[PDB]
Amino acid sequence: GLPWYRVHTVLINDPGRLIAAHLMHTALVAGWAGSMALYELATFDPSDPVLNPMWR
Amino acid sequence: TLTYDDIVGTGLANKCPTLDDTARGAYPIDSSQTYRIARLCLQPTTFLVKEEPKNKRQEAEFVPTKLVTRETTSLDQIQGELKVNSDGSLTFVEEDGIDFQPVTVQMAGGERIPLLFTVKNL
Ligand code: CLA
Ligand code: CLA
Ligand code: CLA
Ligand code: CLA
Ligand SMILES: CCCCCCCCCCCCCCCC(=O)OC[C@H](CO[C@@H]1O[C@H](CS(=O)(=O)O)[C@@H](O)[C@H](O)[C@H]1O)OC(=O)CCCCCCCCCCCCCCC
Ligand SMILES: CCCCCCCCCCCCCCCC(=O)OC[C@H](COP(=O)(O)OC[C@@H](O)CO)OC(=O)CCCCCCCCCCCCCCC
Ligand SMILES: CC1=C(/C=C/C(C)=C/C=C\C(C)=C\C=C\C=C(C)\C=C\C=C(C)\C=C\C2=C(C)CCCC2(C)C)C(C)(C)CCC1
Repeated sequence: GLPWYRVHTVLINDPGRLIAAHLMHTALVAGWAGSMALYELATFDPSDPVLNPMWR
Repeated sequence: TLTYDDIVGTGLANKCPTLDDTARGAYPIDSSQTYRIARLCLQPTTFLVKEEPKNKRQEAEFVPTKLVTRETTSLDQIQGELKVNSDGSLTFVEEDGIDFQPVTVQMAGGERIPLLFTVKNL
């Protein structure tokens, strides 16, 4: 069969499943953004923009 | 004249009585007469808490907070002697009443600041 590093080429001639795959990727990235924001908000101390800003 | 049923659950019970705009008069003090306050009421509208100074050690400011304990905040039915002093100044000496309320206000960032809002032994 297909080697492991070629598994995704099945989408090359399957525009619908390729769109599906792009949707999933996009979902993962947006989910990441949401979760990163949540974690940062769960750890960020907003109490000192002077000496403790976000970049610190 | 409003009854309990008119007031209950409206929030008005936590409001102090108001006087209309024409009330800019003067109440004479007879320095030979003894006086009392029959009802003193205090209705807070804003609670401010002094932010803890970053370490800059400049002037820390009082910041707004959000009331979370609802309309449970007013001091009322407070009564006491109103003494007339020899220099003609008046001194209120709180004796009794509902002269305290526990209050929790919440700061930016979520920190809750409980306090005993009071005029006890005023
Ligand atoms: C838009 C970005 C993009 C896209 C859509 C593709 C699309 C594809 N490439 Mg890839 N490729 C890309 C960028 C991209 N490539 C880049 C930047 C490189 C340089 C490293 C390569 C190198 C590359 C090679 C060398 C090959 C492909 C091949 C493939 C195809 C099969 C993929 C597969 O089956 O993997 C299956 C993959 C796995 C089962 C696991 C991979 C695990 C990785 C290595 C580690 C974990 C990755 C992690 C989850 C991703 C985080 C996201 C990242 C951006 C930070 C497929 C058409 C293959 C191909 O052409 O097939 C005929 C192939 O031979 N690509
Ligand atoms: C953008 C991400 C992405 C997308 C859209 C696809 C899309 C697809 N993959 Mg690919 N795949 C991916 C990533 C992705 N894959 C990665 C990273 C790997 C390496 C593990 C593989 C390995 C893979 C294989 C081996 C095969 C496919 C195949 C397929 C297709 C059928 C779905 C399937 O079999 O899933 C299989 C893939 C997975 C179930 C992904 C693994 C899940 C990882 C471990 C993360 C799970 C999230 C988890 C809850 C978080 C963990 C947190 C941790 C801190 C504990 C489908 C087109 C199949 C295909 O059609 O081949 C012809 C196929 O056989 N995929
Ligand atoms: C009306 C014209 C039109 C429009 C507006 C789009 C719009 C877009 N195309 Mg599509 N496309 C079109 C015609 C059009 N295409 C045609 C004629 C073809 C040839 C068949 C394709 C083939 C195509 C492919 C192969 C792919 C796209 C993808 C994308 C999207 C990439 C941006 C993205 O995902 O943002 C993120 C998304 C959002 C911020 C949400 C947008 C809200 C959507 C539009 C509402 C969904 C409801 C709607 C009624 C149903 C789908 C609408 C459809 C016309 C796109 C995007 C939605 C890609 C994609 O779908 O990947 C995920 C992709 O892979 N397009
Ligand atoms: C514009 C930015 C961008 C781009 C170009 C891509 C591009 C792509 N993403 Mg990625 N992604 C992005 C942003 C981006 N992503 C973001 C912001 C997120 C949220 C964190 C994700 C999350 C994400 C996930 C979860 C997945 C992808 C996958 C993929 C690939 C799908 C096509 C494939 O089959 O490749 C085949 C794979 C390759 C060609 C290898 C890519 C190697 C990268 C560039 C570096 C790998 C680093 C190292 C070897 C392993 C990681 C370290 C480890 C300790 C964790 C593709 C390369 C999917 C994929 O990789 O499936 C296999 C997949 O699983 N992406
Ligand atoms: C640490 C581990 C814990 C994590 C667990 C969480 C997820 C558990 C579920 C995993 C088990 C999947 C069983 C496979 C189902 C199946 O039938 O496959 C085939 C199905 C179609 O159904 C099928 O389709 C087949 C043909 S075809 O694929 O349509 O061509 C056909 O054989 C069949 O009749 C039909 O039913 O299509 C697929 O190929 C999808 C399988 C890939 C699923 C793995 C992805 C999991 C990651 C998702 C994370 C989301 C991220 C958030 C972003 C929003
Ligand atoms: C965040 C989500 C994370 C989930 C994703 C999981 C990540 C999966 C990573 C897959 C990588 C597996 C590696 C495939 C390894 C393997 O299968 O290779 C053998 C493979 C042969 O494949 P073929 O083309 O012959 O086809 C056979 C098929 O059966 C393959 O499926 O070649 C390749 O895959 C190219 C890479 C070669 C790599 C060679 C390096 C190894 C040599 C020794 C290195 C260490 C010693 C050095 C001493 C100094
Ligand atoms: C479905 C449903 C629901 C739910 C959803 C959810 C529950 C959510 C989500 C999302 C999510 C929550 C998930 C996810 C994401 C994550 C990610 C995607 C991350 C990434 C990772 C990677 C990719 C990276 C790698 C790294 C390593 C790890 C280390 C270092 C190096 C690097 C950087 C490479 C709702 C209500 C909405 C509605 C609709 C439907």
